[PDB]
Amino acid sequence: HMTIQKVHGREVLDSRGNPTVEVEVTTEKGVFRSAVPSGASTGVYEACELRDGDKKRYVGKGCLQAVKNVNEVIGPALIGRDELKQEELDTLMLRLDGTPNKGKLGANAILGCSMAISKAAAAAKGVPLYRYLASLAGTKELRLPVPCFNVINGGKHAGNALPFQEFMIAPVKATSFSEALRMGSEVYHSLRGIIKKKYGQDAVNVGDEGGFAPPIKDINEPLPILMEAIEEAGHRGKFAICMDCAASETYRETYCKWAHDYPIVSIEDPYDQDDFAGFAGITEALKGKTQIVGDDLTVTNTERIKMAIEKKACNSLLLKINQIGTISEAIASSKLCMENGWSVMVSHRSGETEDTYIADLVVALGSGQIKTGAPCRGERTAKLNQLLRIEEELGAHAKFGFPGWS
Amino acid sequence: HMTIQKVHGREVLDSRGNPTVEVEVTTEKGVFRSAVPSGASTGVYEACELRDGDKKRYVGKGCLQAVKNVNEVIGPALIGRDELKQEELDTLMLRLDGTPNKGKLGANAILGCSMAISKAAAAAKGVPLYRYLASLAGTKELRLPVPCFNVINGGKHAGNALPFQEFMIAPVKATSFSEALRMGSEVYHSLRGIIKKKYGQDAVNVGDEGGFAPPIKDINEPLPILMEAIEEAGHRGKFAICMDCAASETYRETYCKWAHDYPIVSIEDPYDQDDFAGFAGITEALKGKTQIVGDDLTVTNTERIKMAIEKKACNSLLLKINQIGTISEAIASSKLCMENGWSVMVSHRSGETEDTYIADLVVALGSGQIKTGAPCRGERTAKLNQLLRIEEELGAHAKFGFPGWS
Ligand SMILES: [Zn+2]
Ligand SMILES: [Zn+2]
Ligand SMILES: [Zn+2]
Ligand SMILES: [Zn+2]
Repeated sequence: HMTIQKVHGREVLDSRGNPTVEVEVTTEKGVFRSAVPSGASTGVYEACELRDGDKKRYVGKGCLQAVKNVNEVIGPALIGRDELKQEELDTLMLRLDGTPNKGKLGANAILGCSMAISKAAAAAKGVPLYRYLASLAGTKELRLPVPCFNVINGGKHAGNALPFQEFMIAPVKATSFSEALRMGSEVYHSLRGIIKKKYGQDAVNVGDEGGFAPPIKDINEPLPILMEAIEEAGHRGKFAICMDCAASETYRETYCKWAHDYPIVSIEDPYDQDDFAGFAGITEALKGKTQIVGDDLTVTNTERIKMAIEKKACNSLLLKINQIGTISEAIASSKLCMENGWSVMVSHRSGETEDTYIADLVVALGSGQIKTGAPCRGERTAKLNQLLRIEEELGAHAKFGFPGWS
Repeated sequence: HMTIQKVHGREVLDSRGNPTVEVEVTTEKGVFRSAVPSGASTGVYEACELRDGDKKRYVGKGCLQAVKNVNEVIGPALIGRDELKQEELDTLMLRLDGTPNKGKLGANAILGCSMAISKAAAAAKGVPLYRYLASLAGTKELRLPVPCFNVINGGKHAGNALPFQEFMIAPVKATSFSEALRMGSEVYHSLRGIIKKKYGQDAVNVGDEGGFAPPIKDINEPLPILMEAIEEAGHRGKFAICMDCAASETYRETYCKWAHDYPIVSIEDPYDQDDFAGFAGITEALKGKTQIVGDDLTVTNTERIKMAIEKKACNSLLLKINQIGTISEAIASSKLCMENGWSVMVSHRSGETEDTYIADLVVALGSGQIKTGAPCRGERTAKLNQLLRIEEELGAHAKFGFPGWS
């Protein structure tokens, strides 16, 4: 009677206006709803995102097939099953699909089911999602993440001269999540001021993740601009910088000069996705100052991660749940990486929804790191606000931040 | 035992990164959470939005006072009360405040309580929010709204030559909300194409409501551009245009020429907020072709509306819940306007959250009109997705659209 009563999928819109999959699992504890995020990326090592390719609906981007797979294949298999058995049910769905890349059912059919199950299970246990996921991960200490706010784009993400994809600011010396979020917002607002004054009113329109694409011609206005923003808002010394080079899109000393001159604590994809040797060199070169994050390198792929660990190619995992497509697998990859000395930065996609799962997930992993947007656009602020709520439930002795950056 | 157990307020961030108020009302049916939207506007006739003015937090934009008013004054008054008695509890909160403009407690303290009460009450009655609100409004027939998608800014909203604030597209000849939303997205995506080709990659960064601010120098590229977008996406003949002149920011024949040459079905604030005589003239001139929407004119103010009705100054109400600040008052203003022949267009603010109340509210009023953003940014798409869910619950015979535009 305490088991799964109904499983239903539907198409919804993501924050770019493209369809994605949302899944509701219904038990006697209520209706538990989860939506799947989406990137513009592909991705030979990513789990399969299934699109319709009907040029008459959403120019080939419909998710009716993925939704049908939920409604007619996974759903029927889940009815009457005990939602508490996460591993068992995720493994079930892996075996239902039967392919190494989730190419049959679609990772975007399976993931919504995986997430909504875990929410129904947390409710059945009488604890919030983050607590339930922490039990699943064996996490000894919960913690609120320092948020890494996307603030200047960025290569393929802007029409400007800049070769690298993202410049983030991170309130690492904040002592609480509440404080971290207000600091991030305050610097984001002075940055907007600085950009408006230099480049004009239109220059403060925002990219997909809520950050700006100012017309920077000077490939090093951006880092000084970010320091200026941090000063003006009043938080000198309280912030670090995180970069995403997405260097594949362009394909070491330069990286040393920026880290030495600025407080850069993190650089994601500094080299091409197959330049394991170059990755390894920069990881060694900046060890203990600047962490190196695998994204296009690792693609939340189990064998790519095992590779990276073995070759010491990076020391931080970017965790995109939709890239692997089950919660049991995502947690396993987080645990594995942490066991080998790595940090984990939980991540949004460019195509996000009002869903807030990654807020509870980053807390539950206790990783101290989340990349979920600028403090702007509701598909980013939904996460940041969920983190405020989690912090409030945990009370004043709740741990904040990434120990290495504090 | 079925009554209010806990009332708690907190600051959260809106989609611009500014603080606002969220309220949770807890009953034995669960925890019911509502957040308050915010405009950049003021607003001598609007209910009072209370800000801290502490220049050290969020440059004077903190909502700690409003939150304290929830926590220490309204909350204590609501504990142990029957959440089903909407009118009684909203009137209670009006009397607690005691001022005509809600200047004591703040409309942004009262409104979150008003909304969260109604949600706790809907749960107690065992119906979704839209059904419960329809009973409160005495609405005979529910309907899904045509969504009016903000697509080109717009006066104070862009650095371009354009004097008027917003150009919207409305899928009025869609036969279902699902269809309306896909059409809106499809035209938004071809529009992005058109703008990218004419004005470049940076030109498709988005404003506060998810629409674009292309550098239009030609004060009539925009309407042709919108027709081009509608054609290319494949929906010739299926769309209307809605405009917001926000003409106060600049302070008739021209309006006739645009309506005659284009399918403009709606023009909001065509004149200055006190030019009642000019409002009346344009309402008469375009009666039965183009509705005229009061926003700065009416400001969701009870006496301003009574004025407008008496002088036939407009024939459509823009309904901003946070501008009046209770649900009983908002509904009363909707009913009054409809009784005098008016339409009601339920509206977002520029500062929105992940909250989706206005989705259920527009259905519950059965007004056939909502302005809640482009199909872009999660604080807009959260509403549009909630409307997809409502439609799914209502089934295939659910009414769609505004009868006059279908
Ligand atoms: Zn990209
Ligand atoms: Zn990346
Ligand atoms: Zn404005
Ligand atoms: Zn307006």
